[PDB]
Amino acid sequence: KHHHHHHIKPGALCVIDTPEGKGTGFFSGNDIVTAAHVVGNNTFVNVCYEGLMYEAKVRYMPEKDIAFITCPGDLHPTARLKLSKNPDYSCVTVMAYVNEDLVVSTAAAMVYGNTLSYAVRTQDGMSGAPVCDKYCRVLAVHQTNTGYTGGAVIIDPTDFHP
Amino acid sequence: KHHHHHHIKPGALCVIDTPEGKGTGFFSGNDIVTAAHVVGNNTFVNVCYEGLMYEAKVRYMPEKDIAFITCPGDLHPTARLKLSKNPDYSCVTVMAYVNEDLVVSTAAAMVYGNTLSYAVRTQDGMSGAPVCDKYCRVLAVHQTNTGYTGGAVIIDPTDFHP
Amino acid sequence: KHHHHHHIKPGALCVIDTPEGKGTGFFSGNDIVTAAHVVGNNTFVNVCYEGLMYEAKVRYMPEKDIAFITCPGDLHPTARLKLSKNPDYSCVTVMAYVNEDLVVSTAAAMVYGNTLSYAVRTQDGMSGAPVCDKYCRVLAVHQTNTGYTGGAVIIDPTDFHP
Amino acid sequence: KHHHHHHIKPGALCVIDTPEGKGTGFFSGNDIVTAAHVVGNNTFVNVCYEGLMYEAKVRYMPEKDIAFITCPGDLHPTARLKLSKNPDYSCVTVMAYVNEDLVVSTAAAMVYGNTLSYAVRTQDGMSGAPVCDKYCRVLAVHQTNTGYTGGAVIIDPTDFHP
Amino acid sequence: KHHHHHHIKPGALCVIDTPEGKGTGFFSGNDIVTAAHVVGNNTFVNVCYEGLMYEAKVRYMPEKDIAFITCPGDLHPTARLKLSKNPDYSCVTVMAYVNEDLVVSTAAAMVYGNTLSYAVRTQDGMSGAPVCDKYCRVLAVHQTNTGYTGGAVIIDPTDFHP
Amino acid sequence: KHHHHHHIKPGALCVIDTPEGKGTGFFSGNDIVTAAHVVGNNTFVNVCYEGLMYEAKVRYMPEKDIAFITCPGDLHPTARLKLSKNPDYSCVTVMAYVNEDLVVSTAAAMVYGNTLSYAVRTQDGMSGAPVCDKYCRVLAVHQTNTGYTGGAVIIDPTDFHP
Ligand SMILES: [Cl-]
Ligand SMILES: [Cl-]
Ligand SMILES: [Cl-]
Ligand SMILES: [Cl-]
Ligand SMILES: [Cl-]
Ligand SMILES: [Cl-]
Ligand SMILES: [Cl-]
Ligand SMILES: [Cl-]
Ligand SMILES: [Cl-]
Ligand SMILES: [Cl-]
Ligand SMILES: [Cl-]
Ligand SMILES: [Cl-]
Ligand SMILES: [Cl-]
Ligand SMILES: [Cl-]
Ligand SMILES: [Cl-]
Ligand SMILES: [Cl-]
Ligand SMILES: [Cl-]
Ligand SMILES: [Cl-]
Ligand SMILES: [Cl-]
Ligand SMILES: [Cl-]
Ligand SMILES: [Cl-]
Ligand SMILES: [Cl-]
Ligand SMILES: [Cl-]
Ligand SMILES: [Cl-]
Ligand SMILES: [Cl-]
Ligand SMILES: [Cl-]
Ligand SMILES: [Cl-]
Ligand SMILES: [Cl-]
Repeated sequence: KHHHHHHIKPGALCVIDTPEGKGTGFFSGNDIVTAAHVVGNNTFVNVCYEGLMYEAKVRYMPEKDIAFITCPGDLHPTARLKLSKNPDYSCVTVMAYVNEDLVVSTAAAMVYGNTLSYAVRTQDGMSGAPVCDKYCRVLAVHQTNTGYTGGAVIIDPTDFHP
Repeated sequence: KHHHHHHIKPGALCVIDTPEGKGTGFFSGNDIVTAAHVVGNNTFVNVCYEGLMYEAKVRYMPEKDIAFITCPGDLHPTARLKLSKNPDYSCVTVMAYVNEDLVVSTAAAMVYGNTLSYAVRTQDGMSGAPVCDKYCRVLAVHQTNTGYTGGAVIIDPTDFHP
Repeated sequence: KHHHHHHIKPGALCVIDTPEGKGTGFFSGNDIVTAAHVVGNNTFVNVCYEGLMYEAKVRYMPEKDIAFITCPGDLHPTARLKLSKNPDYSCVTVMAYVNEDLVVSTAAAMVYGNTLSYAVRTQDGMSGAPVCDKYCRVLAVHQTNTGYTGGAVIIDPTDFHP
Repeated sequence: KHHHHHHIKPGALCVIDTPEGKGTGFFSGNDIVTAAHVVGNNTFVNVCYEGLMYEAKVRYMPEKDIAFITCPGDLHPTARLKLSKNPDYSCVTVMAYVNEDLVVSTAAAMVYGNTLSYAVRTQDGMSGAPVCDKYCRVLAVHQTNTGYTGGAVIIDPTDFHP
Repeated sequence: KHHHHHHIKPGALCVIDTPEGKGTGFFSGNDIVTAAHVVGNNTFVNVCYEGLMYEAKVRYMPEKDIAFITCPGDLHPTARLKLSKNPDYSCVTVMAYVNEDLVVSTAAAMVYGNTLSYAVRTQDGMSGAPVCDKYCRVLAVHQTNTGYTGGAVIIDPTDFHP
Repeated sequence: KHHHHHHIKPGALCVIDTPEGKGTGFFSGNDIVTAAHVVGNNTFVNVCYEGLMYEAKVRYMPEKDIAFITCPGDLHPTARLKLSKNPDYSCVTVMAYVNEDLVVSTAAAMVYGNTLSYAVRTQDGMSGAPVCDKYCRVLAVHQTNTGYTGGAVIIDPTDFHP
């Protein structure tokens, strides 16, 4: 019994940089999406993609611990993540930049209310990482870890706009 | 600075099952390639792909610690890996099945003769895993680890046949 | 004049197996679609794809003689069929499994009410086969033949749910 | 057990027209390939593709019952067939124009020296039709049928030039 | 700074012919789109694509200076253009036929209301040419030139039907 | 009699920057190819791609007026150009950066020994631009324009190495 997942798109990832620290971001629609705490109170953030840094404006901060950043007009990503129409939360693919490295792993996952729990392969920083279904559609945004157990908040289309 | 690698193909992976345990294999040409110790003394091995188990026969065991298995005629993989023409060994993407999970990570790497060394994300079983360049072409086959340092044997087209 | 049709996807086909016999099914959305009489009054059916058998649960049986089956979670089809936006019923592509063989043919067609009619090269059972337009989008689900004339029930996005 | 074949390219087919009759041709490289008897002693043939007729010139008639026609400069086919690297002759996909209609079917096959034999769905002529492996690569050129048994001549890359 | 634009699709272009002259058309959905004045009062126009001429019937003439022609059933284009969801008008890619030849150029554009202004690379007939965003989605339909300054009418999904 | 060309890849273009001025470059294999005079006597040139400038080293200067630059290890282009196997010099596609803009055009071409002549759409510098066949494979490297007449030197696989 193995997790044979599909449409894994590491090119949909970027690195978010702020004075306070760094996180993982991901392209979806016209947005860059990340964890709220990566952005904090900042109105603008630095975005790193394929070795070039951009300045980007924070668009929307809902009540959920997610942040929406307007993708810079000159940043043309090779891949973007779509949301799931028929979400199966039973297994996931997690993609992240951890320090200098890409880290991708599959895991089985469990739901608690608005939250998802799953195993991760590093204890280092994964904040903002997209948690995708077996078909590569984003289900959730990685928030935190306790040891090798990860936790994410579920995202849905209604989160994008007030 | 981050390792933003390309043409990462987890669909080119399979699991090799023997009475001694399990390893990772990968599709290349008409073969399934793995580490010699994954095959052991089993002329016939089990191959698991997309949830279906196949019996497959070892084709060739060169001097290098690598094994070539004939891909079953009814096994139609969605992806295969090609070897590099102009190999850059400075950085790598390693893709493996670790227990039930896909684990993919990038790393800086170093060459010591026929051996490639690189940081790994698990101490667990990565035997047979393809070690690819930044463009997703196979450079080497993962053999062993000492802690979080992995070691692989470099592969070239002349290794495929006697 | 020849029917030069496009986007023909045999990977979107599977075989449905019941105690009463076999038929063709096709992947569309998160469903496997077939003719109602292939399923009958069975609540569960067997689905065969790329050499693996799965048990699958019948989801929905509308007034039309079409059956919707929930695609098993572990079955990841390489292709799915989409419905036509602006249907041209003047000609078709029919794809089916007949015993061990894939069979694809084009034909002139005529629509009348909810039935689509077209010549079939063979009198073999094609129950549940997708009947596609010239661009590979599904127009109808093949029902029966009399004897060299096929009959299919036209399919609509509203047919998927009550 | 079913023949679940891949990379089936009906857009790689055309129709060859002569005073003596019509046949199937297929694009490979810069050529259109057909059976030697579809061309006969003609130096120029008519080629029909996507509704447009072209005049084309016969390039090469080797000893094998196969004919090579230079593809007209203004005919830009949407698909071409490649030859097999590691040819499996045990099963096939046959693609043909039969009158106005595309006909595609799979079958088990067997080699007899230079000849490949296989079941055909129709007793209608399919002269010049490509006989492909399970991966859509061309193995042979259909020559004749006797009842429901088709016969083809195996093709080499060496057959393309003297 | 350079305009590095994407998804440029010349196969989505055709040439429209009337007794009064010629213009550029483009495929979108089931239609061919062009400038209203290319069509004029004609109910049928001639369409040229990949070397074959077709007769095509004008479908709908909205208040905007845009013409919608029903794509001939036997005309199967290799590419079609989609409209943008969140249109960025700041830079464009213009694709047209000028006499026998394809001409593609980028420009910065100004929005204004229902009209779009940009630099063009020729003073010749570009009437009906698609004006695309940096991602190859149609924003507008080219109308006229005053020197090397082009003007276009913005296209909207609601323009397709009354 | 329009030119309907294919596989146009503007993503395979870059800009070469030197103290003496600028040119167009194109990705092929592991190289960036341009006109010899773009590079001149420089050992290192600057390369601009998707908004990021890199330093690159000149690999090889053959007797032909063509220059080979090693692609920077951190520059990962989205497209590369291949050479043609059966070169048709009758017509071409020329792709270039002209100041800030991308310019793409087709034209009939004229052969004089190892050189090619064709119409171009600008009088501004295009030095180093790829001259492609109707299928988007590179035939020649653009050298200079005199007025709206472009001149290029034909390239073959042996030019890449001494
Ligand atoms: Cl498995
Ligand atoms: Cl899975
Ligand atoms: Cl950063
Ligand atoms: Cl699951
Ligand atoms: Cl970075
Ligand atoms: Cl990198
Ligand atoms: Cl297993
Ligand atoms: Cl590196
Ligand atoms: Cl025809
Ligand atoms: Cl047709
Ligand atoms: Cl398919
Ligand atoms: Cl079955
Ligand atoms: Cl029709
Ligand atoms: Cl089966
Ligand atoms: Cl098979
Ligand atoms: Cl095709
Ligand atoms: Cl014909
Ligand atoms: Cl077989
Ligand atoms: Cl630039
Ligand atoms: Cl841009
Ligand atoms: Cl195109
Ligand atoms: Cl014309
Ligand atoms: Cl812009
Ligand atoms: Cl034309
Ligand atoms: Cl042409
Ligand atoms: Cl491109
Ligand atoms: Cl620059
Ligand atoms: Cl030409």
